[PDB]
Amino acid sequence: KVFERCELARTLKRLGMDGYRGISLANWMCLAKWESGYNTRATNYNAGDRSTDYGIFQINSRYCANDGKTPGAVNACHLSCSALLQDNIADAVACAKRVVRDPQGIRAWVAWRNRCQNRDVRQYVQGCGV
Repeated sequence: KVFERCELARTLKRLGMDGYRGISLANWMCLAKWESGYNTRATNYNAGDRSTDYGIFQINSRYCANDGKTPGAVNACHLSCSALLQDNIADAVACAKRVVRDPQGIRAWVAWRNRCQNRDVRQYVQGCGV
């Protein structure tokens, strides 16, 4: 599913993302925009550490597969990785909320640091009535 921008801004608002952990709605929109272009089915393989990023927020398999040995130290999600590719984003959001509490917060995603941080994020929500 590829979300239209306001449709996603309103869905994220309804799910409790606005201000979650002090993270603004415009920041969550900016992230999803750069990470997946608002596509739920987006997947990205990391050759570097033999891991896969799933869905709208490009959440790492560490959180849904949970590497079977030498597990880093993450706030794993209570779902299988496939749950991160479905049309209804609720599972995905619940999982992103887990992720965000990890020691890197939103700085965990590089795309956010490069494309969103200190940048005008307003644009992503303008005229969505959120």
